Amino acid sequence: MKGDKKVIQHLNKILGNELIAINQYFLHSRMWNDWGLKRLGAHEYHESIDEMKHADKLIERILFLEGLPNLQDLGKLLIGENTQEMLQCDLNLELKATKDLREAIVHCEQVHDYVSRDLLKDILESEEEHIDYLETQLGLIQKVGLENYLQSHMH
Amino acid sequence: MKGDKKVIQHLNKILGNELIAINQYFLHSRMWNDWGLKRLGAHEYHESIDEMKHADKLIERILFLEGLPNLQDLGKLLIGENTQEMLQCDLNLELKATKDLREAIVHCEQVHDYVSRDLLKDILESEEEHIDYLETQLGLIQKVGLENYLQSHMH
Amino acid sequence: MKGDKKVIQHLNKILGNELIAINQYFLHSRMWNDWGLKRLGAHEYHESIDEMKHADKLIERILFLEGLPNLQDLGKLLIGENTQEMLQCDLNLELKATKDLREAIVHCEQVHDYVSRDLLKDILESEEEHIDYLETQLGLIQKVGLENYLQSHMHE
Amino acid sequence: MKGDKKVIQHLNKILGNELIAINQYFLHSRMWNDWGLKRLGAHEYHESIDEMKHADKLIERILFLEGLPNLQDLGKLLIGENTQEMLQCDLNLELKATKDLREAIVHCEQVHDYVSRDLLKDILESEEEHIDYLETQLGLIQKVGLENYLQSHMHE
Amino acid sequence: MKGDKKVIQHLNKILGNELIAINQYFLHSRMWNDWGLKRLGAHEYHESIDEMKHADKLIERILFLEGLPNLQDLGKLLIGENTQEMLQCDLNLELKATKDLREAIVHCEQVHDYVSRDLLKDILESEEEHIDYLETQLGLIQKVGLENYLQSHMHE
Amino acid sequence: MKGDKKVIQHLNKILGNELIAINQYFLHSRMWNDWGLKRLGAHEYHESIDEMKHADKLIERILFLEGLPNLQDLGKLLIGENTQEMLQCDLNLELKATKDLREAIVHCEQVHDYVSRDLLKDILESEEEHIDYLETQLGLIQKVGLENYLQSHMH
Amino acid sequence: MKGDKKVIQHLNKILGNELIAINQYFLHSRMWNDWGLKRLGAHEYHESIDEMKHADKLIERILFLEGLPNLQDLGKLLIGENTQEMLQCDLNLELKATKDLREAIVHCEQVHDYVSRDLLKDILESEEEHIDYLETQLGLIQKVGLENYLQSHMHE
Ligand code: HEM
Ligand code: HEM
Ligand code: HEM
Ligand SMILES: COc1cc(O)ccc1CCCNc1cccc2c1C(=O)NC2=O
Ligand SMILES: COc1cc(O)ccc1CCCNc1cccc2c1C(=O)NC2=O
Ligand SMILES: COc1cc(O)ccc1CCCNc1cccc2c1C(=O)NC2=O
Ligand SMILES: COc1cc(O)ccc1CCCNc1cccc2c1C(=O)NC2=O
Ligand SMILES: COc1cc(O)ccc1CCCNc1cccc2c1C(=O)NC2=O
Ligand SMILES: COc1cc(O)ccc1CCCNc1cccc2c1C(=O)NC2=O
Ligand SMILES: COc1cc(O)ccc1CCCNc1cccc2c1C(=O)NC2=O
Ligand SMILES: [Fe+2]
Ligand SMILES: [Fe+2]
Repeated sequence: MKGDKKVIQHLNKILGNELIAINQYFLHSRMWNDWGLKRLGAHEYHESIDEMKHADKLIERILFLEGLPNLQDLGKLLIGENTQEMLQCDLNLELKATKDLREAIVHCEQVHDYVSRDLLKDILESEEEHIDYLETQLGLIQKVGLENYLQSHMH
Repeated sequence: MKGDKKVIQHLNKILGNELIAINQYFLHSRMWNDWGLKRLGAHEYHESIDEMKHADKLIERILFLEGLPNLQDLGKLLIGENTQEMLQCDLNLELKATKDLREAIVHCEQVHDYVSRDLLKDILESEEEHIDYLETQLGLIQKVGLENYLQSHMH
Repeated sequence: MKGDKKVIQHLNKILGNELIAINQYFLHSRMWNDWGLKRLGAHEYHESIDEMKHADKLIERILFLEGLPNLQDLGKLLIGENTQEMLQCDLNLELKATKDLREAIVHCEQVHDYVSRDLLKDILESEEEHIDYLETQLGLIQKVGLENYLQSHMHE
Repeated sequence: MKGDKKVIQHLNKILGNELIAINQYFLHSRMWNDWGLKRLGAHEYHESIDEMKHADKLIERILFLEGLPNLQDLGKLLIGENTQEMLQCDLNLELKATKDLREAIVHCEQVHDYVSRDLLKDILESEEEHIDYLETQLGLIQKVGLENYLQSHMHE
Repeated sequence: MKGDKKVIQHLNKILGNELIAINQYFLHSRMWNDWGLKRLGAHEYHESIDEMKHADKLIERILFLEGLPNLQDLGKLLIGENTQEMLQCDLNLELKATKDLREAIVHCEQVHDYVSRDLLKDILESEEEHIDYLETQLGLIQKVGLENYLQSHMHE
Repeated sequence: MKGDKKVIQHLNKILGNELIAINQYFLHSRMWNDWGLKRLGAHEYHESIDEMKHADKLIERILFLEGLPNLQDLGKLLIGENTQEMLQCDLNLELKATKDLREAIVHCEQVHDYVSRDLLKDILESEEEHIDYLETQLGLIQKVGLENYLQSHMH
Repeated sequence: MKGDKKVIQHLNKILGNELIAINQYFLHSRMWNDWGLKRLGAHEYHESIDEMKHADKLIERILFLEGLPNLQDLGKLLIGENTQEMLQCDLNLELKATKDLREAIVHCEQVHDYVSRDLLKDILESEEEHIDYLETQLGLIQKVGLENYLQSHMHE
């Protein structure tokens, strides 16, 4: 079914953001595991899987709309050097992603691509859940102190 | 995550309506139970619980958006003194609630808070199902007569 | 069964305290959840549910006694801005509640409404258990430190 | 254990009321069953059984206190001639019974027989629940009409 | 169905005997339990329950025959002051009861109320089984001695 | 929670009575078992356990009320030299215990410590049941004779 | 079986130590529970129970040996005012207890009461396990710090 060219460009932009996130979150996960912070590692792993599932849905939608899904271009990964930076890097990436999601929804609404809008809204709900997790972790580091926060994520 | 100030004000207005509904429905339920109309009492209790769940979701959303959920200001309860009046009081409250939900959704759309809009759309679906229930009960009173209607809600 | 007018007034005062506590505890619960302190959030949630069940019993008793349960007036919520203050706000509310419960029981006894007395005694038992909980949490914060206390309430 | 003479006298007065209630409710039950109002007949049978259980407990307490339980004297049954009157008869009996229970509890408290008071308070709670049932049934007769009310109690 | 007036009068006389027995056996039961003779107390409780079941059936039959079941008049209880006397009291009551049952059956047969006769015969069989139990217990007291007999009824 | 000083003194006096009863019942139990009267031994053992459970509740209440539970002072044990005396010693102890319970309940009521009253009433109900048991055993000894009574408590 | 008089005196001395320990550990348990240190409270409760079981075996042995078990004399409880002091009070008691156990075993061996020796040796094994627990707890406070040690004992 022939989709709106600009819808497909927006979907490819969102996909590009998900592809960055997949890799950034997977590397952060394996860094935490290597450091022995296995609870952070497992949770970041699951965040990476979630972004993989969103990427799948975006790829499927673009193909249905007779576009070419862009898996070739990979933007800049934001990799932290300690737990605090890694969480902040994830959050900065998520805030860019939700800005881009909002602009894409605006355009889907204007051209009546209501199914693409519904998909983007579901993804946005997932990303806002991830923002909530990240903001809460950074707040916990303040409330319990960094040593305790790391301790609580060892096992 | 920093929410739109007026979105938060709208969410607090909806929360205010839910808080009224919780108490109005809880009292109507216990009145109906006291009167021996336990099928009305039990159905109205479930309506109160549903409003409790909507309030919970609004409180959670407001806190995520870095606002203050107002659980202090309670508006006017519409308490009836007989079965038909209590149903009409619930209906009047629900029609006010859905008007407010539509205005809040408009503003959520205008500032691109699509997750808040989706939460409110879900609440609106629940309130319209309650409106359907209430209009149907009021119609049943007309069709089967008040005495039969009450008889059918004793057990 | 028409009850004593002042008994019903006492029951509505107790109910009014329970209504404040429902909302105060529910907001504190959701604040703690928002902050990542989910074990505190869950325990405070269950305190709010407990007060909802007390409010229900009071409403039922007032209706049986042919009075009007007051769900319209809501007194001042005591909302804290950090964990220690939130617990202390809950404790201050509970100490007001148990004083009111004692005065109500005295009056029930005087007018021989022994069933209302028994209901209030059961509610008083629950509120003293909550006071025990709150005083103990406040003591634990002093013994293990706030950072450790909060750490121990991160995961449910 | 040697109980207070006036406590035992109060306990025997409460027992006397329960013995009336047992017989009154059992006959009402079987009248309703004979008339085809089997839901009323079954509910009233369970009220009779409950009064039998209360009488058992009173008998047991009187004997522990070294009194003689009075099962010989039977006061006046209040038997109605139609469903409304039968429910009202039960209610009139319960209102007398709860008055007597309150006076007995007063005296138990004065002479420090706290266990007898506790037993009487538990009975008082059951009797107030019965009064609630009866008042509600009589209100329903007015709200749904006598014909509908009886229709709703034909089948169990 | 309109029953024979004198049949109903006989049925009310049998019902009166059962109402005595219910109360007599229930009190004896609770006396034995208070004294620590719990096997006697339990057996006598089950005798009381059986008389309650017979009274139910008589009440139901009287109402079917369009009579008024008499639950207001209660004859003289025979309460013993020790185990032997209590058993003898039950026996004296049962021998009066079976005499009355026979006279009632005679009249049912004369006026062709065969269903009432059948109900009374079933009750008569239960009462003769009770007489057998009682006579046997009294014989055992003589054969094993009072002290042994009571010893054998301490534990259930 | 700061308790009434005289309530706490009453609670410590009741606790004192329970501590005597724990030890008196436990010794009587083990004496009966040593004599081969194991049904008496077992029943008296369960009486001792019950008093232990009451003592626990009293200790917990005293600490909640910010008092010091007195586990140091132990009053006079009433130990019998035969079964009849042992039962009578238990009964003498229980009759003192229930008198003290009533005086403590009076004071709880006067100072509106309704929860302490409720605890004491529950303990009083248990002690009255123990009195019933003991009075009944002593009556059975007279009805069946000592040799049969003891025989019935061998196995 | 007529036991050695001095064995019985030693058994009564060990019993006296156990009676102190029962009460001291029970009170420490309930203090920790009140303070919200429930893992410590539960563990100390089980220590108190273990001492109850030892006391029972000693009482039973003394009676078999035809002695009088002394449950009247209760020595000085060592009650701490904070966690470190309570642990050290428990340890001081246990060290006195095991010294007395060794002296009692020596005497049992000398008079050939090998079964009493075996009983005391089993108790000594239990008390040495308690000493290991206590010394380890005090060492952990030094290694992880008091605040962390207490944190780790908040939740069962
Ligand atoms: C801020 C206002 C309130 C909120 C946010 C709230 C929230 C809730 C929630 C989330 C539940 C659990 C529902 C479920 O998933 O099963 C609940 C249950 C309940 N609520 Fe409320 N509630 C509020 C006020 C009240 C009031 C005023 C009453 C009664 C006067 C009440 C009575 C109850 C009862 C009886 C239950 C069922 C508890 C049980 O037995 O499990 N609630 N409430
Ligand atoms: C002193 C008077 C009475 C006493 C103490 C008494 C006591 C009791 C008790 C304790 C029960 C058992 C209830 C339970 O735990 O489930 C019972 C059952 C019953 N009683 Fe009575 N009752 C009395 C009078 C009567 C009378 C006058 C009748 C009939 C007219 C009656 C009919 C019954 C019946 C039908 C049952 C149910 C038996 C079953 O389990 O099927 N009772 N009674
Ligand atoms: C002579 C002194 C005591 C002796 C010989 C003794 C003996 C015993 C024994 C044998 C048990 C059962 C243990 C098992 O489960 O196998 C027990 C349980 C118990 N004891 Fe003691 N005890 C004594 C004093 C105390 C005291 C002073 C208290 C409280 C202050 C106490 C509180 C308890 C409790 C709470 C239980 C558990 C009961 C249950 O719920 O099963 N004991 N005791
Ligand atoms: C998937 O598109 C199709 C749909 C069709 O119906 C028929 C053919 C095609 C493939 C056309 C060549 N595609 C390339 C080539 C290089 C890199 C990329 C892609 C791409 O599609 N995404 C990349 O990253
Ligand atoms: C959710 O509040 C917070 C979030 C935070 O992250 C930090 C602090 C606060 C507390 C600030 C005082 N809040 C009050 C005070 C009084 C009444 C109400 C409230 C409210 O929020 N709703 C009411 O009904
Ligand atoms: C005796 O009735 C009245 C006397 C008056 O002077 C004025 C109005 C009424 C009936 C008003 C119906 N009941 C209401 C109404 C609103 C709120 C509540 C209730 C209630 O019962 N609990 C509430 O919170
Ligand atoms: C509880 O009776 C006892 C307890 C004892 O420990 C020793 C003896 C007795 C029986 C004394 C004669 N009792 C009668 C006699 C006739 C009617 C009644 C009663 C009665 O007790 N209630 C009645 O309705
Ligand atoms: C079976 O009664 C009825 C059947 C009907 O179909 C209609 C009406 C009646 C009630 C007439 C008044 N009955 C009383 C009154 C007082 C005492 C007794 C009774 C009684 O019946 N037995 C008593 O001990
Ligand atoms: C529960 O006591 C406390 C509560 C606190 O919050 C803080 C400290 C304490 C310990 C104070 C010393 N207590 C002793 C000393 C010796 C004997 C006894 C006791 C006792 O309490 N009962 C006895 O039998
Ligand atoms: C176990 O005693 C016996 C064994 C028998 O075979 C025969 C009689 C007796 C009782 C002799 C008086 N006993 C008392 C008296 C007071 C305190 C204590 C005791 C005691 O034994 N331990 C105490 O703490
Ligand atoms: Fe109808
Ligand atoms: Fe830590």
